[PDB]
Amino acid sequence: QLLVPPPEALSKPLSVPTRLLLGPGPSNLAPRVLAAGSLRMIGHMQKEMLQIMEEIKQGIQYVFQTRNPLTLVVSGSGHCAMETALFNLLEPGDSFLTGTNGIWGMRAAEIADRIGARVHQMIKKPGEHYTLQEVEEGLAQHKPVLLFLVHGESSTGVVQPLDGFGELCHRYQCLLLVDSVASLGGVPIYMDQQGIDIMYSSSQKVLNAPPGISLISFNDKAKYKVYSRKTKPVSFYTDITYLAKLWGCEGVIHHTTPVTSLYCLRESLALIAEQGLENCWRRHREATAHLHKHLQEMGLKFFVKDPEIRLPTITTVTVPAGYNWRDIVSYVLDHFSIEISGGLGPTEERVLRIGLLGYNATTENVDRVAEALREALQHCPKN
Amino acid sequence: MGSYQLLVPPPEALSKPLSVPTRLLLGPGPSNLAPRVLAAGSLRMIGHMQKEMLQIMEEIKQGIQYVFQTRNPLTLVVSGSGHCAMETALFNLLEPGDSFLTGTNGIWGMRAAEIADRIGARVHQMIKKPGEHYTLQEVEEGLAQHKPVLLFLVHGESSTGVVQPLDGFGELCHRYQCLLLVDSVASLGGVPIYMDQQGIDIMYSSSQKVLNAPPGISLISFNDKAKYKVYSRKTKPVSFYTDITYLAKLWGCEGETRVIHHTTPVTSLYCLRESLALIAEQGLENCWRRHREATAHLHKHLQEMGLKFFVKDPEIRLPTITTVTVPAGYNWRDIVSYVLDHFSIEISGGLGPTEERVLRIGLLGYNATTENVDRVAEALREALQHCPKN
Ligand SMILES: [Cl-]
Ligand SMILES: [Cl-]
Ligand SMILES: [Mg+2]
Repeated sequence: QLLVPPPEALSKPLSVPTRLLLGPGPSNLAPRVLAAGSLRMIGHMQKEMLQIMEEIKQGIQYVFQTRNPLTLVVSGSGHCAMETALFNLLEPGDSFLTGTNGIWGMRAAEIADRIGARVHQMIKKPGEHYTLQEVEEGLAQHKPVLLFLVHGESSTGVVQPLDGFGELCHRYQCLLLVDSVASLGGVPIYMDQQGIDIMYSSSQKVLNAPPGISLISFNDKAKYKVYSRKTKPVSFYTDITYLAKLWGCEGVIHHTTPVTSLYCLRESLALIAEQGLENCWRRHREATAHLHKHLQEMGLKFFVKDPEIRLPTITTVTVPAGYNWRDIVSYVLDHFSIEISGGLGPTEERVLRIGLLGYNATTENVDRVAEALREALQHCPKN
Repeated sequence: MGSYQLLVPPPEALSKPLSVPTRLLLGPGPSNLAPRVLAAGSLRMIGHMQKEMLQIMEEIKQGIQYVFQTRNPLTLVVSGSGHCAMETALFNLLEPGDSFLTGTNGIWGMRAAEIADRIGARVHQMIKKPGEHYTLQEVEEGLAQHKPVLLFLVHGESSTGVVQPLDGFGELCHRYQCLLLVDSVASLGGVPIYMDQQGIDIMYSSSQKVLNAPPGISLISFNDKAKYKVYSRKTKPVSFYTDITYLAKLWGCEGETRVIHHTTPVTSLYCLRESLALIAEQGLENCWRRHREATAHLHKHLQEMGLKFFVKDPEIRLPTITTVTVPAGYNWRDIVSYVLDHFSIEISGGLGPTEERVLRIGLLGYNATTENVDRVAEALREALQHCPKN
């Protein structure tokens, strides 16, 4: 007799319902990504896997708008690639500065504290962005080696302007690391042209691939910082000197990269390349304008008061006065099979979040969620 | 749409349809997938906090508890493939200055030693030649000498083709106030393991060896003694995202939930759930039997064609990954290429200390069959006939 018996719960067939995911992530998968999902396995070091890896690197270079050879995939979902960036870039005692205008800057600060950096934060209210003047004041005061700036603040629905920030940092002998998890593919970014030194994103937002892999790129200035270190990064597996070899970034090793995740990412990148970035950005702007018109018509208010900093991909809507937000979210799910979310970090209990991400950024999906919200407002209990 | 012109053009290579050839994967991993797991790869997405996902997470925990044979409530999934979960184990278990003991008999012990050095541990290694295992006497002498807080022991040494006996090691460690961490990445599902009954305090494995489950997630479990070491830390572990004191709350491992962001690789979980369902349906005993039978059959073929085992003692030969000494006069790359080119079968060379010294043949779950053994045996006999020899 075995200690632990076969779980009865596993004897039932796996079933996943069909829903429209209009929250902050994960997004619905595009047909090409769906098709990729049941492809057979091949060996990690085989000719065809090496070709798929090179095509993925080219695709990431295209979406990021970078020529950086140190551009690759790391395991992990959401914003966890910040750990890969920080573990490599920061040594104990290094001065680090964050744009803490939501949960992401705060999280970067927490990680940097854990590895022994001297952590400094420019704290702003949720719903605000950073000006060049504010960042220059932070650089002057703290003299950081690295600035962390969030492009798409998915906890607050904020899009951060990127022009001029990289060169401002360079004037202070500081590198610029950008988080574009919630913005990449939906908002204009030109990594090399904007002087961004390190950037990461995820597969599950605009890219419409399954969660679990992240995209990261380091320029040679950033690689120079890593090679100047007194000590090896705390993580062997996310050490850029190991990852670079694995991904053939220096003219290759043994490793277990996630094969099926690579097939899906390859297809997601192919779809963006075929549409072209300009069309992808226009499509998100167009979907968001239509959503913002419906929200205004329903009398719902925006959490972000300045229209110019509203993130096209994820909109923060102030919870309507008198309602329980959980009833609105549950009503939309039960009656329309649409997933929307509440808040995150500083916006917990304060907002609804609606995401219009890649394949889902259509005026048709906007009409579906607008209808669902209208019905929720007339039927959910009010005070 | 923005303030600059696009200067990196779309890659033309991405416009070609994505296809992959049909091959039999008999290397050290990944293995070919069972039809249910393949099918689970194309399932639709759902939200991370939704009722259906929470239920899948619950069934996965139960499934891991079953394959590990543990009642530990702190049993969950972490991101990362291969043996990466050793980082999650070591970042949580070791503080700067902690004495750490490793069974360095292949690449995995060397890897644990490196990671432990990176985090400021006082690292002590019991170095043995590739192809050997640790005796209870050897481990006791290491424990006595170094007084480690943690011993790292590799169950399935996939770089050398060695299976480590586990009976008595946990109990021995506890007499020296030491925790036992076991790596079962290459052995789980194919070799008998009884986590609680063998006194294993921490164990990890991954989903792409015997489990046949993409995309490459890790399974990990900590008992109460291991939890106590983690909560007694004077400093936070280096990773927030793999901090077990936060991940335990997320996964509902203590009754007191706090939805700290962390992660959920959804398609990953679907495939893992199905793989765990297949193993539970078949039963662990039958799974272990299938591996022994397939390996026995492979070993009989190898003996008959004159190939020599890298592991001298037959009882220490890992059923799931067999190491074969490269035969004298041949270029091992020619053998591996011949098997691929003429039979569409993937086998491998060595790893770490067995690089250039061995061939590796894996029989991992779904692929651990008689027909597959017969196929690789024919491919190997023909490679020995037709590859150039000195
Ligand atoms: Cl979907
Ligand atoms: Cl397959
Ligand atoms: Mg409309």
